[PDB]
Amino acid sequence: SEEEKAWLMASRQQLAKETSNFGFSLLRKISMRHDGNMVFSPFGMSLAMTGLMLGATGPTETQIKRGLHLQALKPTKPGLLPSLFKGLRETLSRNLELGLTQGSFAFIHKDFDVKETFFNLSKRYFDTECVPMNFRNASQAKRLMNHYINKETRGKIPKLFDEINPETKLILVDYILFKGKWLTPFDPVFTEVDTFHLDKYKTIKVPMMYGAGKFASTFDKNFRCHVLKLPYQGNATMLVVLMEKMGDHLALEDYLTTDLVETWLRNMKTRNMEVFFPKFKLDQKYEMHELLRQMGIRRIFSPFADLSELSATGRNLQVSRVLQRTVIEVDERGTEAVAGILSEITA
Amino acid sequence: PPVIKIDRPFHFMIYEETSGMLLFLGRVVNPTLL
Ligand SMILES: [Ca+2]
Ligand code: NA
Ligand code: NA
Repeated sequence: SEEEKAWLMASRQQLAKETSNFGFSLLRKISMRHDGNMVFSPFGMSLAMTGLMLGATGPTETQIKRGLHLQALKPTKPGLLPSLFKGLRETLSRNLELGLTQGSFAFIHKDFDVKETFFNLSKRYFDTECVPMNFRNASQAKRLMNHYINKETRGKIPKLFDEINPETKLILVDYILFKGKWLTPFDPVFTEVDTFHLDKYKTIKVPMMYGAGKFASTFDKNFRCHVLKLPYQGNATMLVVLMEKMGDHLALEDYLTTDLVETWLRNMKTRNMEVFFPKFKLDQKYEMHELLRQMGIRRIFSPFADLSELSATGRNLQVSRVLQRTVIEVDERGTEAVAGILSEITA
Repeated sequence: PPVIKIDRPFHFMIYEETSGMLLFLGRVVNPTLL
């Protein structure tokens, strides 16, 4: 029993490490087509793809696991991966100071017969709530789904859905909601508009927060970047990476790995210092269909997709669309961030 | 007292420290828009 716990712990460490690397690979892909602000949830994406794997089988499923950097996760047991997210969800749900909740919906077309084993496993691992839905009534379907997601994101993602493919048989939606409070809040009195350099030539004036206190930081001589920890309550933290130099310099995304991140954490020093950190609000959405194919996840989006763990009869289903939308607000009290990820399954 | 001045584009990661799970990952090149 003690050995099962140690082993499940090693497996969870591996899942986390690989999900971080998946995240960095995906950021890199997103940054090929987007030159501005970016934000998304690596955790949410892996959780969403793992949800889909319950419906998939054979090479369709295995290619998803490779794409998630989860090839040869230390065990080869049935349900191992979703059981890891379940175990991870139950522990993260217990730390009340963390402020992290998650959940899952399955919106199912009213005439589409689904395998009960699918419902059983989804409920077991992701506590998925099943909501029958008429997808041939576009505006009704849009409103109902949006209400559900609006409620569970506490209004931070009011309209995840716009267009409704009338051939949709199932939409899986995962959400993650994080409300973190800073361990050392910024006092709003000291927040003033200051200069932020957009590039070597242009500046703009932005609300800039002041923090004073013990903070962990380090300077990476090689990238010429400062790396700073901004901890929250309940053992979460934001890592901020700031390049000193703007110009022809290195795309950090090309070198971001867990090895590098661990090098920075290994070399952190704590000291009294002042931090000036801007307020910000992002709201980014990405169709992931094509990026994921760029990471080798392909069969699930093709007419070869095997999603016969899903249909009571007949798999001629595929995933037409995977969309994530993420909002984040940073201010003197903390950070609130919400991610909603949808996968649409069509005949 | 040392200063870190985040007055230019940056990356950010939000991690849960026990699991090491990366919850949110991004880049801010301009903090006045979405
Ligand atoms: Ca059962
Ligand atoms: Na393959
Ligand atoms: Na960059």
